[PDB]
Amino acid sequence: TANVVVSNPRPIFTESRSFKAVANGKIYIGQIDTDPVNPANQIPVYIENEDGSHVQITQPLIINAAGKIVYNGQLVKIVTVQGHSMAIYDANGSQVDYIANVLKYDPDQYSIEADKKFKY
Amino acid sequence: TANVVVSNPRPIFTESRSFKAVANGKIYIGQIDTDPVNPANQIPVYIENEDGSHVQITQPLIINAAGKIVYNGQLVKIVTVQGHSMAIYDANGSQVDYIANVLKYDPDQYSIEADKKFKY
Amino acid sequence: TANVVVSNPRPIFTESRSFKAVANGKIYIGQIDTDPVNPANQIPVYIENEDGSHVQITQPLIINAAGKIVYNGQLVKIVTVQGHSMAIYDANGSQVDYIANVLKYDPDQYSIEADKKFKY
Amino acid sequence: PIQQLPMMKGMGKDFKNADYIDYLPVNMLATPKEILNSSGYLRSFPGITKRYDMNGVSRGVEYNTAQNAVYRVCGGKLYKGESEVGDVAGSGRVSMAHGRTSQAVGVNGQLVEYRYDGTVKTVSNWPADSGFTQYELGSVRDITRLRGRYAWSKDGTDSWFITDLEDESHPDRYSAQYRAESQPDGIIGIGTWRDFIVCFGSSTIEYFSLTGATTAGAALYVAQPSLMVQKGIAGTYCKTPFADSYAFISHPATGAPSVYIIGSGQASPIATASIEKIIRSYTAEEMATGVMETLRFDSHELLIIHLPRHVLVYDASSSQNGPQWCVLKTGLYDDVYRGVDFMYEGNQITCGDKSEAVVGQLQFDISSQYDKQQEHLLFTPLFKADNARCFDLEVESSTGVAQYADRLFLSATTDGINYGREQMIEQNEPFVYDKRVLWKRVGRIRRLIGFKLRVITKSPVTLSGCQIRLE
Amino acid sequence: PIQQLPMMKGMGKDFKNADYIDYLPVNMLATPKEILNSSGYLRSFPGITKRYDMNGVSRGVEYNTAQNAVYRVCGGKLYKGESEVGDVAGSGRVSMAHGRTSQAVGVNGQLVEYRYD
Amino acid sequence: TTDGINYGREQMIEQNEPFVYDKRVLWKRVGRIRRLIGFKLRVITKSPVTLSGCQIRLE
Amino acid sequence: MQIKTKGDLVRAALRKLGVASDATLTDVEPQSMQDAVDDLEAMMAEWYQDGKGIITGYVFSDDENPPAEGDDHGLRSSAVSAVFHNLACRIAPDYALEATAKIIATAKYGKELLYKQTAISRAKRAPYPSRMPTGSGNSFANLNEWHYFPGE
Amino acid sequence: MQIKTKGDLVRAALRKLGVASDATLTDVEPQSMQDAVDDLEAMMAEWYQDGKGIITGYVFSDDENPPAEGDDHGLRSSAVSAVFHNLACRIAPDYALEATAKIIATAKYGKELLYKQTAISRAKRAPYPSRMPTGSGNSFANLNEWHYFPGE
Amino acid sequence: MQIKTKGDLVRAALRKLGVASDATLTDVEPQSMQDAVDDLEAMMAEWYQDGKGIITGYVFSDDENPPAEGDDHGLRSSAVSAVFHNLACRIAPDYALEATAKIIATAKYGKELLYKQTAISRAKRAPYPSRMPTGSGNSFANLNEWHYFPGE
Repeated sequence: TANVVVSNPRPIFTESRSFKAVANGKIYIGQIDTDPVNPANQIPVYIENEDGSHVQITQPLIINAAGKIVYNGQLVKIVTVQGHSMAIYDANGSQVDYIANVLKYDPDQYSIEADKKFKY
Repeated sequence: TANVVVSNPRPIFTESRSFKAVANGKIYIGQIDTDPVNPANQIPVYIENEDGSHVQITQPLIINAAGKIVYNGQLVKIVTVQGHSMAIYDANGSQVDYIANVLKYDPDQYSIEADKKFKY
Repeated sequence: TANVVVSNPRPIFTESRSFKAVANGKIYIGQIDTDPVNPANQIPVYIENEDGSHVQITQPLIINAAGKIVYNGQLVKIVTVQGHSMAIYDANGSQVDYIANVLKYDPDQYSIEADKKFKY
Repeated sequence: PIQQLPMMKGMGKDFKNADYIDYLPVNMLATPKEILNSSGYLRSFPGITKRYDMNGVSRGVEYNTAQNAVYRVCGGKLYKGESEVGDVAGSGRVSMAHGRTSQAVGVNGQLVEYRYDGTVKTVSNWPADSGFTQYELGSVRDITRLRGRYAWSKDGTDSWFITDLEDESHPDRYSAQYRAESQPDGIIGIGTWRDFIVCFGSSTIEYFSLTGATTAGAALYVAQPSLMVQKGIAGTYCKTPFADSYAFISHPATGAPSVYIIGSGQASPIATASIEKIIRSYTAEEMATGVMETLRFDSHELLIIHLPRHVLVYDASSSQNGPQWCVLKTGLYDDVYRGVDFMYEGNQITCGDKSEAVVGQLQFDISSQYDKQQEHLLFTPLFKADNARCFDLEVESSTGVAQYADRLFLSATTDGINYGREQMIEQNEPFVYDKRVLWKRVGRIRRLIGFKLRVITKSPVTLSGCQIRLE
Repeated sequence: PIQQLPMMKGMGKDFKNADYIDYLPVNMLATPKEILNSSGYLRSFPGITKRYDMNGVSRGVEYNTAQNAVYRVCGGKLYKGESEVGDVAGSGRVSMAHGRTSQAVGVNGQLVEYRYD
Repeated sequence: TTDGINYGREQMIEQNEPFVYDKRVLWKRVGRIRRLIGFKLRVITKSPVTLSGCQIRLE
Repeated sequence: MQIKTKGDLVRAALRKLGVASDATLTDVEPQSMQDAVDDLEAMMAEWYQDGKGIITGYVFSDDENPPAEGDDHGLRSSAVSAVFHNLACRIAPDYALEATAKIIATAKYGKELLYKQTAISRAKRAPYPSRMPTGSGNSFANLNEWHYFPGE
Repeated sequence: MQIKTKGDLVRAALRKLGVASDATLTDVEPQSMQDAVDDLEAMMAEWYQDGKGIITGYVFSDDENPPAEGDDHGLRSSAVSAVFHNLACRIAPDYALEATAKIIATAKYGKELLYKQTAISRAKRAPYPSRMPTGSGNSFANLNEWHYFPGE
Repeated sequence: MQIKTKGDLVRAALRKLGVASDATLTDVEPQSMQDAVDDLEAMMAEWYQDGKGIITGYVFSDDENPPAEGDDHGLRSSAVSAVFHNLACRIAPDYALEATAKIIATAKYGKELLYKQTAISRAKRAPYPSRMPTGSGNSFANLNEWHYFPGE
């Protein structure tokens, strides 16, 4: 029986009106239905490395020229602790987007989740 | 323990034969393993506003120049029930895609049966 | 009155550093934490049809101009019984992307372990 | 050409039944004053900052003029100002009254009087040893004080009893019981208007005045039927003294409920159709549990109504174009306002709470509720401007006092239900007093348009003079 | 030139006596309210959905403020809310009243009081 | 109607639509008014009808 | 150039009109954008009269590939301004609009500047008539017996 | 092209007039569609004066084929803009409207550009008259006894 | 010069237009900055017709650089006023404005002065024709001579 399906995990970020990637833009994410640019509204963000070490980073997430988030020039996977409100700014500074409620769940590392939620 | 992945909201629908958005495209959302073009096989589709209220909209959702769903030229956040079928049609009636069950595309197919059969 | 944001489940593979599809690209799927380009390290892949019928396909997966996987000139979904490692190469043979572990665990062996410890 | 858009009161469509409803400002009060090309502005409701910690959530408040202090019932304890001076049973809202000798609380069907000398008494029948009458005292529903007498209402039996002049812990010696009797039932509430005991049933309000009778057994109150109001109240706390008479929420016994004010023998509705729909959204329960109250500051004469899922504030001083209602809420997701039981003492307005055992003091410099930022909304009525191509959305916002350069989410709707993208514009900044809050390029109106203009701040929001350039 | 036509009340002629009459709206209620260039709209009268099953065509209704309920005289029975409480003779519209101890119905030239006990 | 008694040809225009909140109920070409004119505007439906702002371009 | 697709051209035209841009709170529904792209295709086809009109390098979209928007227009860097100014002028009547005087002047200037180089190329002189003698001072032609110009 | 039928032409014309377009949130009444198609047929038959007028490749709908709407117009890609601009001008009076200045200018420009290539083709020069000699320079003709031009 | 970037040019244009200046109390919106930078690039490419237009020294960006604003324009000191005045004139209609008469006049004068030196340079006289003698008064000076000018 099929168990996993091949898919591209790397998210992509494009402009709201045109099919162009947001180049060198910035992402802020904070409390839901708020202004994520405010450090009083921001929430922590963790890079989930190849093993899942969850190293914490600073807030403004930089978007590559390819529409993907990077840290130190390498593609990274970013996770957060709960649903949030997100604001994407362009390279110039124009507000590309603002979403008041975002929530998609991490699909990997199920072993730990099942280990915790099941009874031995 | 960050279990929420920071990803792209407002999904992007792209041409199947070329790397271009489905401008003025149609999305039909219906019951599982049935064609959603027929109005008899469709299911309610809501839009979540800032205040959290879900307002039901007409079934064929419009895809704008960026490949993202729009309501009146404005980017919206669309929601529906967990299991549904998608049929994405082009402007001239061409069939861009047909996904019979959207749940059968999550990378972790094992977790479904695991969480369904193992006791908590 | 809804719980899941409407999204596009079909994967699309864009390039790592610039915004364009991996036209005429290659996907290789192999054993976890190894280089899948080696046929010794290679594992099998199945085209999961719309009704769920599985057929075996040869490993090097061709990615068309739209960034999508096709076998008989049609969009397909690829599944594997175990966890895997995914390497994506462009049309010039450069390594666009590499993931050593795509769900951070192997559902095949973890299925046997779970059946042997977790209560029924 | 320039067009001025009113913001005090917007319009919209309700998608439950596709009706035309009103959009009321959230956490905003309309202050009518000619500033500049405006004739009125809108200001955030004063914020709540912690003053005291108490035993529980508030259950009743009064201003004991005999002890010139605010008496409050938080949790199971009783407070004269700050210090605890008694204990109260039960957990629901309690009635309060006071006199020269004691402070009386109606709780658990009892009239419990905490005397200022430290003795806790309870209203009960005279001992059978007396040559005095025995009355059939039931459960106490509401109490009031008048002319050195506590008047309390029996539970659901039309009857009300007044205490004895020189022994306040017992009913009157010879004539303590009275009835409405121009009615089949109802003693839902009791109050005192000027010198009249006012008995609010369901579908009637009765007035009684002192007879002056001196002989034994003669009645000490006579109904004045010339002032009867043919409308009732929904619950026991669905009435408060507003202007010179009471304001109440009518009972289902006389049609669909709405907010009325006693005139002179008649009631004049105060609620608009939208407030009427909001009230109609509740059953007879969750409507009998509503709590009305009043507040007054800076000429603002507010009547506040708390329901399980709403807080509606009616500003009587700024109702020159019709009733002016606003919605008060806590948080970003229409959670019910937490402040309750406002009373002005000294030079500060102090308020209780609904969810924590705290008492706050209504600071005017801030707008945050217990250091929590609040969401402020201001909707503009829909209008038909086919092919208008609007530009230069300007608002004159009073800036300067802030902790951060807080922004404002501006958005527009085309059908009155769903709103478009939200653009953040700096509406304020610390220690700058000239800002020009403005968005240059608004879109093109196809058929209709409306604006949202939401603000989330820890600082006051003062907005006026909303204008657009419609070309 | 754009001209607004009032809709709250039409006009016409009666083809029997050729007299001018007002055409009244059917199943529509006019709500005065400034929406947009209108100063009033018109809404359909709310619809009727089945709630209960009485015994016959309704012969009276009243709101008892003592029992805090609605008493319907439908068919030959008498209902407090939904449940039958008594029996009523006759087949026409009846008078209703209520007091401290009884709900009284005037029917067939008789004043018949149904007490709550 | 041109006399207020007998009404003329009836035209069917969509006045509502499920989950469509922008409709523009509008008839483009009315005729020429000879002496008088009145309109009927009849709806048979199972859903609420809200109508306001009847306007017309008279030239 | 940031304007690289037919839809980018249309978006620039609409922004010049003031109907819709990235800053506006209301946007045109994608059927309007598709109509504008059809207008642009019709205008460009009318300009380029099957090879005998204005040469721009514009690539006409093919019906097989479905979305015209998203196709690169192929124009040079110097024709984009002219093309989208003319497009704003042409699709102004849809929105009950009239392009402003500056937009009309820029449209005229851009169209003329577009045809300038092709006009310079097409300004050519016809060969000598068939009845024109070659001349006895040409030596080579006299010796080759080519005394008259061929012509045509 | 995306304008391939008489219905496409009519919808484009009505959108230009602002009668039936999504930017106006209206849609085409079928009666208006029929009337506009009839106007287009009459106008096209008037332009193409049975071969002696403007040639565009327009395919007139024969009587038998019941719905004239839905058929391909047959025009080339360079005539569509002119055709629907002039159709908008023609059918504006039905609504007591008046096509705006830009629409009228584009109609004129399109009609002129439509006739340009036919005018170039029809600018032919008449043959020599029957009384013109061929001259003695035409040695082949004067040797084959062709002394005068035929004419006609 | 205190104006050494495309952003500085755009800011000067907006300040002239009265849209975003400290003379008023408005601030520059990033959407306005981006749109005006795109307009400046398009206008400069239109002017500089791939070398056969107005030569100014303007440096055209590339897709590799993400923010177009922030780069030096490269213009000489005497071109900045003309550039930003014409930019203000071009981007005025986006806000339903019309640049005032002073701005229009200054833009005309600046463009003229921009092309003055190029005009003086290009006003060149073509060499002698191919069929022109060089004179008998030349050969004695240059014993080799040629009798006729080469041409071209």
